[PDB]
Amino acid sequence: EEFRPEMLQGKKVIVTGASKGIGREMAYHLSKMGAHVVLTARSEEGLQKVVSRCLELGAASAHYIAGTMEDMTFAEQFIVKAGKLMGGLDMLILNHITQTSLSLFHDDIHSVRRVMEVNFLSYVVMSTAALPMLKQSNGSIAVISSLAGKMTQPMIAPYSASKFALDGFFSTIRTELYITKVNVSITLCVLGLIDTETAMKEISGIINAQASPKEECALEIIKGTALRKSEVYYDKSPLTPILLGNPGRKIMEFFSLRYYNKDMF
Amino acid sequence: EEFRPEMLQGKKVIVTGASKGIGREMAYHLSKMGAHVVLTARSEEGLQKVVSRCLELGAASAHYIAGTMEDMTFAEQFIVKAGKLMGGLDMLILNHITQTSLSLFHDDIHSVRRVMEVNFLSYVVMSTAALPMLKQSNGSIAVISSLAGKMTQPMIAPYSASKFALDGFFSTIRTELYITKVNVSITLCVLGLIDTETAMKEISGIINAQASPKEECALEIIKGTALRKSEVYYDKSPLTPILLGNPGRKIMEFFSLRYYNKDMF
Ligand SMILES: NC(=O)c1ccc[n+]([C@@H]2O[C@H](COP(=O)([O-])OP(=O)(O)OC[C@H]3O[C@@H](n4cnc5c(N)ncnc54)[C@H](OP(=O)(O)O)[C@@H]3O)[C@@H](O)[C@H]2O)c1
Ligand SMILES: NC(=O)c1ccc[n+]([C@@H]2O[C@H](COP(=O)([O-])OP(=O)(O)OC[C@H]3O[C@@H](n4cnc5c(N)ncnc54)[C@H](OP(=O)(O)O)[C@@H]3O)[C@@H](O)[C@H]2O)c1
Ligand SMILES: CC(C)(O)c1cccn2c(C3(c4ccc(Cl)cc4)CC3)nnc12
Ligand SMILES: CC(C)(O)c1cccn2c(C3(c4ccc(Cl)cc4)CC3)nnc12
Ligand SMILES: CC(C)(O)c1cccn2c(C3(c4ccc(Cl)cc4)CC3)nnc12
Ligand SMILES: CC(C)(O)c1cccn2c(C3(c4ccc(Cl)cc4)CC3)nnc12
Repeated sequence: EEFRPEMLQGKKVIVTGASKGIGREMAYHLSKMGAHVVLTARSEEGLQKVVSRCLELGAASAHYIAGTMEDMTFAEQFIVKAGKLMGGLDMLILNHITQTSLSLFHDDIHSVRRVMEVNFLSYVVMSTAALPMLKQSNGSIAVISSLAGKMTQPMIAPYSASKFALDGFFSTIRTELYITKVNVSITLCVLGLIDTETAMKEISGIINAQASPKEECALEIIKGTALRKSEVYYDKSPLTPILLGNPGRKIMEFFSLRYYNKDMF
Repeated sequence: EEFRPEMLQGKKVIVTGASKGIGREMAYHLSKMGAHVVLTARSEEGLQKVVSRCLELGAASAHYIAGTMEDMTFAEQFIVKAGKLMGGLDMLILNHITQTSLSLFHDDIHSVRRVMEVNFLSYVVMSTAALPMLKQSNGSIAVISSLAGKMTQPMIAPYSASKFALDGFFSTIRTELYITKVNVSITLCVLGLIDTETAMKEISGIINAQASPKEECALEIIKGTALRKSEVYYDKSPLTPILLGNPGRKIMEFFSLRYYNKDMF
């Protein structure tokens, strides 16, 4: 099956971490496709600015609810509100991350808790809150991850821990939805280094690799999620999906189901 | 190189979750090898019983400090105390897990938080607290994981999330120790189904797979950690380490270091 921008015309989409970077670009692409969009981040001003441009780009409707994903009550309330604002949900885009700087791990335990809370726990809170709505529309979740969520690199231990945690959790949920015959798709988006100002600022003088453009990245996520793919790899090397693909895991995953009591689902 | 039980004679070892299952078996094996051992779990009574048998089995010294790994201050204090009790640390065995039952994920954010806190955060708290001592003895950490920490299955989403998180974190730490020329080894132990009373009581009527013996399991962990292996796979099928090994990840991990400023380490 091939992608059509028509697939997102009139769809009700949530985009977290939408005030800058990849999130803002997804907001923009979704608007040009004519979707109903509800955006979130902490910066009320930044969200206001992107909602304006969204309406201008051709968004069916554009809403925002500012807040921190450090608060689990906020994370779940946000979904309920957004769902009411659009009268449903077709696609949930879990994209925000808490701030992290490249550092050889030393003793920041409070940073590690904040990373797990924002980058991991909030995503499970929101997916659980959005699932009844998504079950109705036969919807989709896009879980934004990284190469650091499939492999390891120095100076990003807490971050890598959170992206790995998302893979572990959402891959279990995906399998669970499939075996219970629930038509809700889960797309884990494995991203390489991207053009975002925050990313580029963070790596400066530490990492030398070339970054991919944020606009193309945002579109590849949307396309992949719309096409209901389990995984999307977006990175400069075409070797990355073959190297990180892990068909061995896929074989083990399929074969292991033979030991489960089918009555459980 | 090949393993000798002499390698653990007089070594100062910490074993978490040592009142039953694999932890108690590791305690026993370590005692028979003549090591100094400090054990922890919540049950003060259970720890007392295993310390008695440890002394009887031939332990150089055997101590215990009861408590919950839900408390991060306890987790950190425990390491400090245990290190003082033995006058050093040669091997840290992170094994405890919070209680989890096989269930298709519904909700229970509070359970997910507890799982991440106990199964993941406490391990990072303890490894950070033990690292100065381990740096001195050119020591080792054994991080106990599962097949569910390398691949996915139904009904164990929070648990799988925590084991995946450990891989993400500790693989970063391992690489960091190597590049900073610090001779501390990290052994991730990927375990299949083990015949613990707790494991067999959870999979009953749900899962039909054969379990491996806990005594052999405990010894394979100790052997692997002593031999300073990055990963130990212990499971009934000899296919498991080939299927879950992911050499592609290993290739990308090595090659990607070419982009880091070597001056950072
Ligand atoms: N850029 C890359 O090179 C790269 C590489 C691989 C993967 N990724 C993944 O791509 C996604 C987007 O990354 P990006 O580089 O575009 O990020 P970015 O420019 O820093 O944007 C992060 C977004 O999250 C929001 N946010 C930050 N803290 C928050 C909090 N406490 N609660 C709620 N929202 C919060 C930010 O807005 P506020 O500050 O206003 O709240 C912002 O809109 C992430 O999931 C990241 O893991 C990025
Ligand atoms: N058994 C298997 O089939 C299997 C398979 C794959 C991997 N594994 C891994 O193997 C390791 C050992 O598992 P097991 O089956 O031997 O477990 P087990 O029999 O349930 O023992 C868990 C241990 O952790 C302690 N513990 C529980 N809650 C705790 C808490 N809040 N704070 C501190 N300690 C706590 C328990 O004692 P208290 O209750 O007295 O605190 C007990 O000593 C785990 O890391 C597990 O992930 C096991
Ligand atoms: C995933 C990949 C390609 O391996 C990767 C490597 C290095 C940096 N990456 C980042 C940023 C980041 C992450 C974590 C922290 Cl602590 C700081 C900044 C720059 C945004 N996102 N992905 C990557
Ligand atoms: C790792 C492996 C082989 O895929 C696996 C499959 C199934 C059960 N496993 C378990 C137990 C467990 C785990 C999580 C919860 Cl919620 C409950 C009970 C039985 C102990 N440990 N590992 C496994
Ligand atoms: C059912 C359970 C416990 O969740 C499970 C998970 C993962 C592996 N399991 C296996 C083995 C296996 C299966 C298929 C292949 Cl191709 C290879 C090896 C190790 C024997 N048996 N049961 C399981
Ligand atoms: C340095 C950084 C950002 O952490 C990083 C992490 C992971 C992959 N990276 C790559 C690519 C690559 C490298 C080696 C091979 Cl064999 C294949 C593909 C994708 C181009 N370039 N930089 C990185």
